Formats: sequence, structure tokens, C-alpha cells
Amino acid sequence: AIAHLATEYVFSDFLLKEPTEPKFKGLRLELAVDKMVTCIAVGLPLLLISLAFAQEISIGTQISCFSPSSFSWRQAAFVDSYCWAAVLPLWLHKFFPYILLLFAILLYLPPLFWRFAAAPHICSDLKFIMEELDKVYNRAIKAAKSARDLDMRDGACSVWSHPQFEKPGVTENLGQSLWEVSESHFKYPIVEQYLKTKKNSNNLIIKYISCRLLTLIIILLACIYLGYYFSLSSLSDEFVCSIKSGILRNDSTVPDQFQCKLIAVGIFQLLSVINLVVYVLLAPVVVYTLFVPFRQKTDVLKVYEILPTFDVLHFKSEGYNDLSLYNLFLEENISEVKSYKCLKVLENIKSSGQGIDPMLLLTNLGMIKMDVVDGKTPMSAEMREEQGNQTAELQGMNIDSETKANNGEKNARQRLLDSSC
Amino acid sequence: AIAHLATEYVFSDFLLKEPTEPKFKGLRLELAVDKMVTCIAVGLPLLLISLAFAQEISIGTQISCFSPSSFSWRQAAFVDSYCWAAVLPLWLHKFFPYILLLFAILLYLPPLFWRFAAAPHICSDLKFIMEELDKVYNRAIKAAKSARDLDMRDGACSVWSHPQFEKPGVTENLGQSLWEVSESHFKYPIVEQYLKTKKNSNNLIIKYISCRLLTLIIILLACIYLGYYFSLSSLSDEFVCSIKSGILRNDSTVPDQFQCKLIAVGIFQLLSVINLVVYVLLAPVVVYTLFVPFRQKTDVLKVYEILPTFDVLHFKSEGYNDLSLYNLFLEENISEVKSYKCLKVLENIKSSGQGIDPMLLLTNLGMIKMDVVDGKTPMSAEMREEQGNQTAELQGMNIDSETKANNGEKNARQRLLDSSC
Amino acid sequence: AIAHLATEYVFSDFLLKEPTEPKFKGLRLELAVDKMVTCIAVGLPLLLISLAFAQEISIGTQISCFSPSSFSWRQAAFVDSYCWAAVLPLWLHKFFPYILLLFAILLYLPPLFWRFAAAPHICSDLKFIMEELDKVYNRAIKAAKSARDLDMRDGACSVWSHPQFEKPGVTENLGQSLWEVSESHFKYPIVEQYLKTKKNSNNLIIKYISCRLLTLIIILLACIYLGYYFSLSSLSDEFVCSIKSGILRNDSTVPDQFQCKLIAVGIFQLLSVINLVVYVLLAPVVVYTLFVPFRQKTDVLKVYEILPTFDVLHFKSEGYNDLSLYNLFLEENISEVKSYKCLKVLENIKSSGQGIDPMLLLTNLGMIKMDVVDGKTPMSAEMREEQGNQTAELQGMNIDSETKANNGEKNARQRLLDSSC
Amino acid sequence: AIAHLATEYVFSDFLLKEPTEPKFKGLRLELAVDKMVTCIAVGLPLLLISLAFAQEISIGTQISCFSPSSFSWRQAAFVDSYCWAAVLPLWLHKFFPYILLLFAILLYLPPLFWRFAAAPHICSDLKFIMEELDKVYNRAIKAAKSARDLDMRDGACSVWSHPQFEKPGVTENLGQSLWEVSESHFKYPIVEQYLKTKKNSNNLIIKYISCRLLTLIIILLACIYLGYYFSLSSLSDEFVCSIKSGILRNDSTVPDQFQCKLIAVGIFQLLSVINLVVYVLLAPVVVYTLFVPFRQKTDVLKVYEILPTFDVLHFKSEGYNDLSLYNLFLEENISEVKSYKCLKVLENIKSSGQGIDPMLLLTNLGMIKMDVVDGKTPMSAEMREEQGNQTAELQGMNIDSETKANNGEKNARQRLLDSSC
Repeated sequence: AIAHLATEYVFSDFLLKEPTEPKFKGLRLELAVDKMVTCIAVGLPLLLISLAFAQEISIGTQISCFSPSSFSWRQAAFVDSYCWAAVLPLWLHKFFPYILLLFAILLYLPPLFWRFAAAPHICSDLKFIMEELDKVYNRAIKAAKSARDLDMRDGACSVWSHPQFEKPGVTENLGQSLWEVSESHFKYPIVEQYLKTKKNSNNLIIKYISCRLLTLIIILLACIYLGYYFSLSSLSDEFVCSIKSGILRNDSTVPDQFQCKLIAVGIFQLLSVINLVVYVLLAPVVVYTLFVPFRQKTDVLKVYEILPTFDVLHFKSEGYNDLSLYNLFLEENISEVKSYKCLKVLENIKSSGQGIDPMLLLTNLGMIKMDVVDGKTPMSAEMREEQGNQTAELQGMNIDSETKANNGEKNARQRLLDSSC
Repeated sequence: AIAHLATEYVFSDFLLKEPTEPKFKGLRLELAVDKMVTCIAVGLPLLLISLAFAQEISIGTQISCFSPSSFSWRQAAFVDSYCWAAVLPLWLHKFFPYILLLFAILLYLPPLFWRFAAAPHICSDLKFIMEELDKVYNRAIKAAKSARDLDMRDGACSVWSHPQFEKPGVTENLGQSLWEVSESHFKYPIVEQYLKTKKNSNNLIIKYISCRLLTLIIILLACIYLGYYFSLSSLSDEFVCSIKSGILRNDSTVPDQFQCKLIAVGIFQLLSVINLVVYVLLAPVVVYTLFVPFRQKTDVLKVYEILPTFDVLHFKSEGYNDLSLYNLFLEENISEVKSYKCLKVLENIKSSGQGIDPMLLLTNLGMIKMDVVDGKTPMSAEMREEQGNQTAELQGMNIDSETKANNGEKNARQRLLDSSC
Repeated sequence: AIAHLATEYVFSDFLLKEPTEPKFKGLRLELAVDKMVTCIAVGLPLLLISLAFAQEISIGTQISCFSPSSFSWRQAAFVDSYCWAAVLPLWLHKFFPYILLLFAILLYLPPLFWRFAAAPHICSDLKFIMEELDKVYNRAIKAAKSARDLDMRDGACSVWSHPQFEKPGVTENLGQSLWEVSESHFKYPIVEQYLKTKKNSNNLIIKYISCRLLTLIIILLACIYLGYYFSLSSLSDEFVCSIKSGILRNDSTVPDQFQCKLIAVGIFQLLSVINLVVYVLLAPVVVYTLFVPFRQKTDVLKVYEILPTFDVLHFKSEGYNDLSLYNLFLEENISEVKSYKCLKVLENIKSSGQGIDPMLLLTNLGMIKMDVVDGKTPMSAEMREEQGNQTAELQGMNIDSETKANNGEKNARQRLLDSSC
Repeated sequence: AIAHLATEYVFSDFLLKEPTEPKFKGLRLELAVDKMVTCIAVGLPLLLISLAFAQEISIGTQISCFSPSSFSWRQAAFVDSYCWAAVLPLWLHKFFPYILLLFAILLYLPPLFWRFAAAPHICSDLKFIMEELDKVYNRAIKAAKSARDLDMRDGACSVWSHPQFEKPGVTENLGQSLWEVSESHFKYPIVEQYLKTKKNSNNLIIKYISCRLLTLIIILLACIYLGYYFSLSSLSDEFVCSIKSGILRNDSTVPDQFQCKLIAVGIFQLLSVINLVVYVLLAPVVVYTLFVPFRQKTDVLKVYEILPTFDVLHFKSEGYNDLSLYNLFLEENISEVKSYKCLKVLENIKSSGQGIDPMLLLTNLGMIKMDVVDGKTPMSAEMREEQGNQTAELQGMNIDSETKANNGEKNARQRLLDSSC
């Protein structure tokens, strides 16, 4: 049978889990709900019909007819073969396994079109925006670190701890008393305009909704077909058959009518119920997530809201604007970014000491001015909060490979079981 | 059966998704529409006939005949075998599965010829042009960066921020007060003549249209055959058979005529409809994209239109000129180029401040002349817009591997299901 | 059946597409036409007979005979078995599938002998000649670049742009006012004598024509056999059979003669036509390309015709001289050489300015003598045309691996489909 | 059947084509003729019998007997089974497929013994001798290059071109006026004694001839068996059978004698002819190459005959001396050595200028003494013939891997085709 072989052909497509050697390429390229819907909606029909093909062979088993005892073995076989072909439309039982394949094939194209067209475009855009996110994070603390030697009040910490300027940090260059201050006028980063660039020119969102709506209508078309077939299969499966057509029209030995019955509709009726109940439960899941302002209402960029110099999240939520789609992909792809975890702890220092009036930008100089005028001892405070927030993401920014979609193995289903007797 | 094994043999050819380790080798080598047309036009006939071969075995099932009860089991079997061979031309039903294979094989050669001949040639040409695209981008800003130390009006920014000249950028060499200006007379780049080089000598475009037109005519040849077969199968499938030829010509026990019927035309008739409706819908898609001035009317090189020094897009659109073909391949292969994303944000600064009169070439010196005469503070403005547009593409320009066309795995279809009873 | 398993065994041999990690190892080792001829001439017979073996089982299906009704089931089976063995020569129908295998096996040896013997020899020769081609290209411009500091007339460009001599190019050594001139007497390169070395000693060309002519004669031998078989199968397929030999010679119950018929010649006759029409169309393709002075009349080395110092293409075209064969391999293997693309643009500057009198050897000094006597500004013109033609091929000249002929995968055909009933 | 599964088991052994990552490991380890003989002599019997096993099943098909009509279905089946076992020796037809397997297995051991024992020993010996071949080549020119600064007559070329001594060659050390001359007394290289070391102690040649002669005698043993079987199968295949042995000896209902016939000898007779004609054609090929002084009479070391200082090929050709065997392996393994191609052009300069009196050792000083006394200009002649013959083989002399014998893939034959009906 052909039923359970596209099963493994699809099992190697939604199980990517790419072993991303580079710094960050764990790009899902589709939402989690999309994978769950596609696998269930397509795979489940293949599993059910695979059971059916295990017994719907030996066409003489599909239909049987009653014949007079005077007939021979071959004459009785002719009647069964004749009525199977020379057949309320009862031919729907004949093509029932064929139809369920057509639904599965038509339910697999919309995922394929997205993979061929909209997948490479969304891969580079997310990679570029997350590439430059850590650059802003690194420069912000480095500018604060470069401003360290300007606000010394404790001891003689203008310049000290000098066997090497950055002996734990870096073995190059040396430092001395500061004479420069950071005055910046270019406050807007690259990401600020990139958000506005994607705020118009709706060309990738249309490829998303169009693929989704094509899948939705196919589900309804399959749902009504199962209901129509279920009603038809619940009426009867027996009919009278006459083979007196041709030279046998004037035969006085062949009986006028024969009794025949299809004995495969019992299994088919059960299969239609399972598909029907699953589809009517899958439809609300698809419908509930059609709306753009669905779950994940909370903002994702609020971590960098006040970090370098500027403000973030000055925009609302809307519909057809090519936005709120990259935000969805960012949430499922923010798992591997070292800036996010580092910023995930700053907001939690809002307890006593850094409470109702937090700034969290130059907090290093907050507790180096009220101490003793005599005695520097700066080596502990001046580094324990400097390389603990920069060295983590300063490793491996050059690797770029492993973009193939799940080469994997043939470990999935293969060829059914029974081959004997 | 042989039906559903070229299915996996072709499934490993249009699913490349090469894991390109090098800087940029994600070369599709064919358009997205070509892959969709080839897979549907070739794969779908194989899927349909694979269902058919699951039951068209045991030749006694293919045809049946009515015989007198006085015949034995072997004598009745002789009649069925005789009329199956000794057969309106009714032999078209016998060779119907054979013909559909011939269409699939003939529909696979034009893709194969393009792969063997025109694939390696188009691989190097696109790689070379995109290799030199980033070189022009890097030198343009570097020349602007090298011209930084000439237009200082703020403070004493002629030379400053000197623990190291390019401590974030590069640890080599040092800088001082500028005395050289960039005077260029060789304005034409290499890409300018390469476009004109491909503007004539039409030798790769002919290999594209010739392969496409061969596929188109085969589709029409298959379309008319299905219509002719559908009309024939709708007339009748029964005939009279006589075996009295030879020593049996003067036999007084064998009846003169027998009634026979082919019982496989019912399934075959349904299969012809599915192929017919799909092909008549696939034909407009192929025809609509035959014209060279199809979709993607907008220019792709307009991003570099005024970037280094010159102007781009001084040419119109035409037909047989070996042009407008590399442009199509560039659009599907511009996904992985760091110059494109960097230039994709310059045009969006057209708001207030950089509006009706934009230049976007030396905008760094626009806002360093009206500030205070006293106080340099140049470290912020002089670097935050320099390594943010150059370091991105300065990583990994040496790797070159992974040009194999989808080694992949055997995860596709394999050997059907049923083997018992 | 054995028909459709050498199909995958050969599918892994002509689909190399080696993922050449090294600088250039994309060596085809055979012409494109050779692959197309071998795959079609060998594969197509296997595909056709694979259909035939799907039904030519159960030897009682191969032949059938008419027996008296008084015979039992076993007695009737004896007659069919007897006449199948105890058989115009009608045994050609028995061995028809066997013969077509013999043609396929004999049509596969000539490719195998070339692979074992002439493949490694041609691999190193093409690799060596293309290795030294870029060396001549690099030294030519470098000599021109080394001669830059001798012909200065503009400004004071004798020596300038000196924070580092080759800061974009190379971080080593320094330059000053030139005092040496390039006087060369050894004008002949290594490639000049290598062409003459291969101009005699015809030992690899004989291994090419001998393999080709063996394939050609086998095609004609198969072509006549199909025509002879087609005529034989069009006469009759019925004969009389007598089993009265031995102790049954004096048996009064066994009828003297029986009527038998072979019912597999109908499918075999169709298969012979398909092979015949394909072979008579493949023969002109092979014949048309037998001549050495076939397509690719234009020279390939005309790009380097005047580049370093000398002239190229001082030779005509001839036959048995071991030449004009490496030229064919060079054309299909000139795809990956950085010297070719670089030289492909020089000839197109033949427009106004560099028209009827082009030299294109030291054109850098053409436009540095008529400018202003005061003001050097040499940094733009002296480098923008120097590293743009040398750095491209100065990367990765050490890698050498991936010479295996298509390890690939088992993604091709495997084991047919039907296994039940 | 077991016939066509050692076919793929052997297809992965003679198709090595190792992807040798190291500098040179493309070691064939066996001659080309040995691979062709082994594959044809062993593979071809497996292909032929694989056709035979597609129909020699259902033992009732192997033999058939005529029985009285009064017998039942089971009684008639007993007669066929009895005479098949209770059987001119006619049992040779029963064991014919078994025997052809025994020939194939016995024809595969001699290749296996050579692989296990004599393969690793011959791998290191050829690797070592070719490792030291390039060392002699490199030192010869380097000594000539080191002697360059001693024979200057043109200009003031005693020392010149000194921004760096070997700026294109190597960035280390510097050169000046020469004061040392190359006086050598140790003229014998390591390879000179290694040739004499292998000139005696015949221990690897015996493992070669012994394996070859075992294969030769097996071919003759198979050849006579086919001729004996062909004569036997051409006499008759029918015999009388009596089952009256035991309690049936005094049975008055069982007929005394039965007529039986083997119907598989027709296919077997054809198979014997194909094996016979192939073997009698393969025997002269093996015999013609038994002689040690066969083809490849010309010397291979004549390229280095006068290169460094000494003379080569002072020895004749003989038989059992453990020599003339490494020479055969050298010819098939001289494909990948950079010294060979470099020396392949020196002998072709024998035209005018370097004709009847060639030396080709210090030809660099031939054309630097008759030029002008004033003006050095040495930079062109002193390097263009120095790094063009040394840098080629100065890359990658450390890699050592990929010695496995064709890991490959399962792309070969697998499991036959037909599984239904």
C-alpha cells in the first residue's frame, strides 16, 4: 500500500532540531502551533488508512455474491468480478481510500510553498537583527567601563591595579588617568530604523495568511465529505446484480438476479468517525490563532527599554502592517542570545537600595564615593562586575553552517510488517 | 511495481537545502516555480499509478470470461488467458499504466540536461559577482573613514582618542593629522563591464528556453492522450471472444463465442480525470511565466545606485539579450549578502533632517561642525557608525565547500506497504 | 527480478557532482554527451524490462494449452509443463528477457574500463595545468605593479601613501623610489612546452576511441536483433504439441495433439519497438560527435593570448595527434578558475578610449601623465586596480581532498513495489 | 535466493577510489587487469544464476510426471515428490545451481588472502619510496639556486633585488655575495640502496604468483565441468519412475511405471554456454600477463636519470628477483607525484639551442654571461625559473589518513525485484 510511506517522508520535515554549530542558528522558521497542526492534520489520515490497506486486498474479499450451486468455481468468480465493476451512488465505497490520500496531498502543499519561498527570506532577517543586538549590549557596558576612571572619590583609585591594565580581560594596551568624557549625539541605533523598515511594505505577511487560509478551507471540505459519507454508509450495503447483458441476455440457465454485499464498509465507517471528531477539534485551534493579537501580548524588547540611552516600545499593536510577525518569531528564537539572560537580572534588583528610583546604567559609581578617603583597594569592585557581563558573548562570532532542514536518518516508519501467508 | 520508486529518486533532487558552510553558497540554481512545476508534473502521475498497481495483479483479475459449466478448472482458465492476449482498439487498456510511465520519464529529462550542463556554469558566475559586491561596499565606507581626519571643526578633533588608533577596530598601525585627499579617476568598477559582458553572447539563455519548451509540448501531448482515452473508456468494456483457431476449428464441444469483460477500466477512468484536471491547471502557470518581463519588475541594484560614486540602472528591459536572467537568479540569491541588509536602511532616513535633499555619502561630517569650538569628545561619534557597518562582513571569506546536490538520506518513500495474504 | 537493481547501481556512477572542498577539483572526467548516452543506452532497457518481469511469473501463465475434460488437474498441468520445455524458432520468446540483460551488461563495460585506467591519468594532468595557469596571471600584474614606481609624471607620486607600503594588501616590507626595471629573456612559460609534450605520444587518445567504438558496434548488434525479433513475433504464437514420447507412445487415452499458445509475446512486441525507436535516434548523436573537429571550434586560450608577454594559438586543428582532447576537457573544466573571469572583461574595454589600438598590458600608466604637475593624490588610482585583480585567487591554495566518485546515498530505486496477493 | 547478494558484497571491494585526503595515498594496491579479471570471473556467474533462481522454485515445477486419471490430487503429488528424490547420472541437474556457487566462492579466496597479508606491506613500501623522491628533487634545484650567486657576469648581479632576499619565496633570512661552493662526495641517495635491497629476498613475489596460479587452475576446473555438463544435458531429460518399493510392492492398483521429465534443463543448458564462452576468452588474458616481462617495457625512472648528480637504469630485466614488481606498482601510482610532471618537460627542450649537447642541470647560468656588462636587471631571470619548480610540491606534507578500503554505501544491488503473486 501507499498509505504509510509519506508518513516517514513527512516525519523528516517537522523534526528539524538542527545541531547549530554557529553562535546562533537555532531558527525554528515556523511557530510551534504550525508544526503541531500540520503533523496531526496530515499524519493522522495516513495512520488510519494504513490499517485499512492491511486487509482491503484480494478484491474477491471486497465484495461477495450468492450464486446457484450448479455454477462452477470460475463461473461464480465471474459474477463477483462483474458486479464489482458493473456497479444511491455505491461507488463512493470503492474510492474511499483514494479520496483520503487526496486530502493528505492537498494538505501538504501549503507547508511546501512556505518552505521554498518564505523560509530563506525570514532566515537572514532574524539572523541580522539578533547579530546586532549583542553589539549594542557590549558597547553600552564598555562605554560605562571606559567612563570608570572619571568618577573616583575613594582613596587614590584614579589609576591603580597596574601590573597590566586588563590582565584578566585583555593583554593589550595600558590605561592611565582619564581625560575624555562620552558625549553622544547619534542616539538612534540601526535596529530603530529596521523596525520602521518592516513596519510597511507588506510582502511577507501575505505569504503567511494566504498559506494558512488555503489549509483552513481544505479542512472544512474534508469535514463535510466525511459527514456525507457517514450518512451514506449508514443506510445499506447490499444490492441486486444482473449480468444478462450481451450474448447472455437470452440465456435460460443464468438466473435473472444475484444478491451481493460489500463487507468493507464496516471498517470504513469507523475510520470516518475518527477523522471527523479530530478535525472538528482541530478547527477551533486554527481559528483561535488566526487573530494577529493572540497570545504573547507582553512585549519582548522591554529588557533593552532603557539600557544604552534610548526608550523602546513606543508603538501599539495593529493588524496588516507587516509587524507583530517578527515579534512572534523573536519570542521562539530569543532562547539563544546572551544579551537576554544578562539583562534578565537587572530588573530584579528593584528591592531595597535600588527601589522606587532605579537607573541601572552607571550603578558602579553609586558605592565608591562614600567610603574612606584613605585606602584605594579598587581591584575587587572594578572588575567583578565588568568581565562578568561581557566575556560571555565574546566567544565564537565567526562560525556559520548547518542550515540544512533535518538531514537526519531513516529511523522513522518503513514498509509495514506482515509479509507471510 | 515500478511506479513509486522514482518517487524517492526524484525526492532527493528538488529538496537540496544545501548546508552551505562557506560564506555564501546558498545558490538555488533554479527558480522556485521551476521546482514546483517539475515536482507536481512528474511526481503526481507516479502517486496515482502507485495506487493502481496495488490491485492490477493476478492477470485473471484483469479480465474474466463466462464459460459453460461442463468445462474444467484448467479449460476455463485457458479461455481467460487466450482472450487476454488474442485481443475500437481495446489494447489501450492493457498498456495504460505503461504509457503514464513514459510521460513521467520524458518529463524528467529536461531538468536532467540543465543540471548536467547549465548548472556548473551558473554557479561560478553568481558566486563571482556576489564576491566582488561586498568589496565595493567595504572600500566606500573605508574611503569615507579614511577621509574623517580632514573635515574637523568641533574642538580639537584633528587627532584624538589615541591609546591606539583603532583599538576596537584593529590593533595595527597608528593615525595622525590627515594630509591626503581622495581624488579618483577610475570610477567604473569591475561589475559595470561584467553587466555589459553578459548583455550579449546569448549562449546560456538558449539552454533555458529550449529545456522549458520541451517540457511544455510534452504536457500538451499527455493532455490530449488523456482526453482520447477518457472518451474511449466511456463507451464499453465488453466484447465477444472466439478461441476456435487451429485444431479447435472443427471442434463440436467448444462453444462458438464467449462473453468477456475488462474490470480494471473503472479505476483507470478515474485516474485519467485527476491527471487531466491537474494538467489543464498547471499549463497556465507555465505559460504565464514564459515571458521574460514577468513578475520582479522592480530593480534589485537600486540599493547601490549612488553608494560609492556612480549611478546604476541606466538600462531598460528587453527580450533575447542574455540579460534579465541573472537578475532573476540574483533576487532568489540576494538573501545571503551582508551588503544588502546594510544598504536596506539608508533609504529610510528620508524623514525630517535628511529629507528632500539627501546625499547619504559623507553624512558623518554633517553634524560635527556646528557644535562647540571648545571640547573635542570625538570618541562616540567617530566609531559608533564605523565598525557598525564594516565588521559584519569582515568574517569568514575563505571557506569554500558543500556544493553537492542533496546527499541527504533515504527518508523518502520506500517499497510500498502490503506483503501478506 | 534482476532487471531494476543495476538501475540504482548505475545511478550512483554518473551523478557524481563531487563536493570539491579543494580550490579546484570539479573535474568531470568525462564529457556531458558521454554521460547522457551511457545513461540512456543502458538505463532505458532496464526500465522497460522491469515492467515485463512484474507479470512474467507463474510459468503456467507464460504458456497455456487446451486439454480434454476427462483429464484431472495434475494431468492438465503436466501438458503445459511438457510443452513449455519440449519446444520457426519459438525459443526466442523464452530467452527474450535474458538477451536484453546481456546487452545492458556489455554496454556497461566500456565506461568501466575508462574509469579504472584513463580516469586517474587525466585527473592529475588537468589539475597541474590549471594549477600553473593562475601563477602566470598573478606574476604578470605583480610585475606591472612592481613597475608602478618608474613612470610617475603626476605630482610627486614617486613615493607616497606611506603609513604602510601595502596596508590594504600586505603588512610586510616597505617601498621607496624605484631603481630597477623588468628585463626578461625567459619568455617561454612551462605551459608552452607542456602543450608540445602532449602534441605527440598518442597513448591516452587510443583508450578513448577504442572504448567509444566498442559501444557503437554493440548498439548496431542490438538494433538488428530487435528488428529480427519484431518480424518473428509478428507471424504467429500458436503451435501444436504432442507428448507421446516414451511409455506414452502406445497410450490409447492421450490425444495425439494439443493446442498451445504463448500469451507473453504481445507485451514483448511492444517493448522491442520502444528500444528500436530510441536506438535509431541515439545512433546519429554518437556518430555526429565521433569527429574530433566537432563543436567547440572556438579557441579557449585566446583570453591569455597577449597577457604576460607572448602569443597563444599558433597551431591549427588536426586528428590523431593526442591534442584537441585536453581542449575539450578544459572547456568543461574552465568553470572554476579565477584567472578566466578576470581576463573575461579586458577584451570588452575595446570601446572609445581603448579602441582600434589596444594594448591592455600597462594601461595603469596611460592616465597618470597628462594631469596636473602639482598635487599627487595617488592613493585612489594606484590600488583600486591592483588588489581587485589579485586578491581573488590568493585564498586557499593548499586543500586537496574529495576525489571519490559519488559516495552519495541509496536514494535511488530499490526493490520494486508489490509484495501482496 | 542466495545468488545475487555476494554481488553487492563484492561490488564494494573492487570499487575503492579512495578519497585520499593526504598528499599522496591514491595507492591502487592491485593492477588494473587484476580487478577486471576478478570482477568478471566472479561476478558474471552470480548474474547468470540470479536469473535462474527467479523461476526454479515450487519443486513441483522442477519435475512433472504423468499419472492415471483415477489418482487423486494428493496421490499425484506423491509421485512427483517421490521421483524427485528417488532418482547416466541425472542428479547433476539437481545440484547445478549449487556447483556454480562453489566456483564463485573458491574464486574469491585468492583476492582475500592478498588483501589480508600482502596489502599492508606493499602500502608502506610504495609510500616511503615516493616520499623521498620529492626530497631529492627539491634539494637538486635548491643546490643550484644556492649556487646562483657564484657565476655572475652580467652587470652587478653579485647581489641585488634586496628589499628582502626571498620576498616572493620566503620571508626569513637574507643573502649576500657568495663565498661557498657545493662539493659533494656522498653521491649515492637512499633510493639507490633501497632498489638493491628489494633486488633479493623474494618473499612478496611468491605471495603474488601463488595467489594467481590458484585462480588459474580453478578456471580450468570450471571450464571442463561446463563442457561435461553441456554434453550430458544434450542427450535426454526423461526417465521412467517406479514407486513400488515397500508396502506398495504388492499393490494391484498402482501402475508399474510412470513417465517423468525435468523441465529446467533447457534454461541450464543456455547458462552453461555463456559461462563457457566467457571463460575460454578470459583464459588467454590471464595467460598473456603471466610473464613478468610483459607490457610496460619502457623504464619509469629515466626522468631522474641525470637530474641530481648520478645515473639511473644500470640494470636489466629478469624473472624471480623480487624486482619488476614494484616497477609495475610505481607506474599505476606515479599519477600523483609533483616531481614527475616537473621533470616531464625538461627532455622536450631538446630543440635548437639545447639540442645535440644538452646538460639541463645548471642551464640558468647559460644565458647570463653574454649580455651587457652595464646594467644588472636580474630580478626577472633569477626567480621566474626558481619558485616555478619548487613551490608546487612544498604544500601539505603532513596529512595521513583515509586508508580504509571503500567504506562507500549500499548503492549496489539489493534483494531482487518481484514479491507479489
